[PDB]
Amino acid sequence: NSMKNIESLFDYSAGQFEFIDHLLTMGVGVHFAALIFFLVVSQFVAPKYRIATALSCIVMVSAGLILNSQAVMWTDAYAYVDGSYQLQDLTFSNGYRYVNWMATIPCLLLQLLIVLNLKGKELFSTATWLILAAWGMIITGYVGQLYEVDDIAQLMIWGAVSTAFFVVMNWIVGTKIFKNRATMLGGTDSTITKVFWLMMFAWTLYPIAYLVPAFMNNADGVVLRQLLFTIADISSKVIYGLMITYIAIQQSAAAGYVPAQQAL
Ligand SMILES: CCCCCCCC/C=C\CCCCCCCC(=O)OC[C@H](O)CO
Ligand SMILES: CCCCCCCC/C=C\CCCCCCCC(=O)OC[C@H](O)CO
Ligand SMILES: *C\C=C(C)/C=C/C=C(C)/C=C/C1=C(C)CCCC1(C)C
Ligand SMILES: CCCCCCCC/C=C\CCCCCCCC(=O)O
Ligand SMILES: CCCCCCCC/C=C\CCCCCCCC(=O)O
Ligand SMILES: CCCCCCCC/C=C\CCCCCCCC(=O)O
Repeated sequence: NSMKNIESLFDYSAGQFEFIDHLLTMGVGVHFAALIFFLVVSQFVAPKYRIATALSCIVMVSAGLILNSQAVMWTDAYAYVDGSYQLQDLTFSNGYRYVNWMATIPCLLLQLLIVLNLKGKELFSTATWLILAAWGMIITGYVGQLYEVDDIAQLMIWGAVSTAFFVVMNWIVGTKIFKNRATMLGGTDSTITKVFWLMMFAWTLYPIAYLVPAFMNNADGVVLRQLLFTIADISSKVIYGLMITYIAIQQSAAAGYVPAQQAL
């Protein structure tokens, strides 16, 4: 996997190499800082919605561990030699992020469906189609990036296939949001629409990073990709979870849960 990603193709200046290392370790801290937040405010969420804030804690730790894993893989694979960081070992690859997504994306979708107040047959039904569409998306994406060095045309046709799953997934999500937002309490029918558009923007950065190999094949493409992943991660995982949490509490208060009312 290491040799199949463009990170292995280049030497990095100390500035590039440390910028990337600082992006990843910063991502670690941010996710684990938010984890503590998500842990604390759980007591202010009615039992109905408490699972939602719990799923954020799962996403936070899942992301934080992969980012910490990549931060160390990054420093193990390169040594500063003759004024540049040069690959020493094949211990770094992006495929671990795609593992981070296989695991976190189901949690991210499920917390959305919970605050939409879906239940029973529909919740289980909608979650199954969304998770399968999502996995098809990630899986065809993982296959394609195995070729980002050797066969760009394969990266492209696997991206096209992956994008079909993405579009179908978004249509299901958007359709459920707009048909069930009338059930949301505390005015959260207005906030959930902003969440959907937040999702649309943040999730679309990943395919943009995915394509960096095809239009910026150089050490600055590598830096740019990690910068895009960092913005996307922070937006699709942290900010998203915060808003999901805010909707969970607001609906808990509107439903008579007192710890939510006092907290607000
Ligand atoms: C390369 C493979 C082909 C690529 C071609 C891409 C086509 C782009 C079309 C739509 C964007 C998909 C996002 C769907 C946005 C949400 C849809 C939605 O929510 O529908 C509203 C609902 O009908 C109200 O009740
Ligand atoms: C490095 C840190 C970055 C990681 C993020 C830092 C943690 C929280 C930041 C902003 C929260 C604002 C968004 C949350 C809005 C609703 C939360 C809420 O209602 O909290 C109830 C009250 O605070 C309980 O006492
Ligand atoms: C960390 C949370 C999320 C939701 C990550 C989301 C990732 C995607 C939406 C990835 C999408 C891709 C597409 C549409 C086609 C290129 C392959 C990717 C898997 C990067
Ligand atoms: C970088 C994060 C550092 C934050 C300060 C460290 C102190 C430990 C963190 C949180 C304290 C526990 C929060 C409990 C919430 C109050 C619940 C209540 O009012 O009953
Ligand atoms: C635990 C992860 C496995 C999940 C299985 C169920 C979801 C799979 C969804 C669609 C997978 C499409 C894969 C395309 C086949 C080509 C991959 C290959 O060449 O090995
Ligand atoms: C990620 C979304 C999918 C991107 C859509 C792109 C559709 C394919 C467009 C034209 C394919 C042309 C392939 C020729 C390039 C291969 C050889 C080369 O790059 O030098």
